[PDB]
Amino acid sequence: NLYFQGADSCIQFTRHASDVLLNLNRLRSRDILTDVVIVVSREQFRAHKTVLMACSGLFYSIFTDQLKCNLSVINLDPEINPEGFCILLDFMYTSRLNLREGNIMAVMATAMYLQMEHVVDTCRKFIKASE
Amino acid sequence: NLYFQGADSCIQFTRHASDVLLNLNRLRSRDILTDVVIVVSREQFRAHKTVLMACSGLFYSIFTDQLKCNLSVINLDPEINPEGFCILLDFMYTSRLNLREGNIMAVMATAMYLQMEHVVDTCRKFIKASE
Ligand SMILES: C[C@H]1C[C@@H](O)CN(c2ncc(Cl)c(Nc3ccc4c(c3)c3c(c(=O)n4C)OCC(F)(F)[C@H](C4CC4)N3)n2)C1
Ligand SMILES: C[C@H]1C[C@@H](O)CN(c2ncc(Cl)c(Nc3ccc4c(c3)c3c(c(=O)n4C)OCC(F)(F)[C@H](C4CC4)N3)n2)C1
Ligand SMILES: [Cl-]
Ligand SMILES: [Cl-]
Repeated sequence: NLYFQGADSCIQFTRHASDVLLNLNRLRSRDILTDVVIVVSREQFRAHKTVLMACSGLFYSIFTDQLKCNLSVINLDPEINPEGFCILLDFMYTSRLNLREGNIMAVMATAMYLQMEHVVDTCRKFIKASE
Repeated sequence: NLYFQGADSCIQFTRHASDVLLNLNRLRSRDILTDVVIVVSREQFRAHKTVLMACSGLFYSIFTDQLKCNLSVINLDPEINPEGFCILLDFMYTSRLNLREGNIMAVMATAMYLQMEHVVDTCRKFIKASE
């Protein structure tokens, strides 16, 4: 082996990062050490600010702001689709994007708003493949 | 590609977990949203509780405790070697363990205390290879 010699001196553990991400998603499911509620229209999503910042240019800008870093509730634009945000929040914590014909437009618009560039590029490529 | 078809329905992003871990280590280096000081003898190490819990059976037990989850300072056993803790803290945030002849005993004892089982097993195998 579960480890290898890295390019540098250190031994590297193959599944470390994905196992850490799995444990962070386990904490999220159990509502452990969650420190923010993201409100999208009617819905509320509990999460860890550090995970949101690590996965979004918008959350990175918000939580690096001296004033907003201390907020426990963040309201997103009411035009953001809650299902699209939920798919992207799941992706942040798992590396898996449940992209489908019925949700791809909402996922793309939400990823543009959240500043998740590679997800936007992937959504554009899948849309382009159908036209 | 930077994505593939996963075993399940979802598309999976190959470098997502290690890129998230890199961003969490960037936040740690800049002291952004760190919420705990770990004290080992004289030294102090700032970190994110969620990362410590995701990487240690001891931190998982401490921060799931209703009383200790709210502590901003955690003092480890004064017999814990600060350098060994520093190597393991770096490993938690990077997946890379800087294991060497001069630090392997301290890294192993610290990983046993912190409940990082695979790191203990790896330390034992490297020690066994020299005898
Ligand atoms: C000096 C500072 C200056 C800062 O613009 C950058 N850096 C940075 N440092 C720390 C953090 Cl927490 C951070 N967050 C951050 C910022 C922008 C991001 C993504 C993440 C982000 C993005 C994305 O498109 N953008 C634009 O894609 C969505 C994603 F989930 F796949 C990724 C995850 C895999 C890592 N995260 N970005 C370095
Ligand atoms: C129902 C709950 C019941 C709980 O014992 C388990 N689970 C669990 N859920 C959430 C978390 Cl945050 C968690 N943390 C946790 C607990 C124990 C651990 C490691 C991590 C841990 C360990 C380790 O040996 N142990 C014993 O190795 C050190 C490491 F950095 F490589 C890993 C990192 C790669 C993931 N983390 N463990 C599930
Ligand atoms: Cl708000
Ligand atoms: Cl203490």
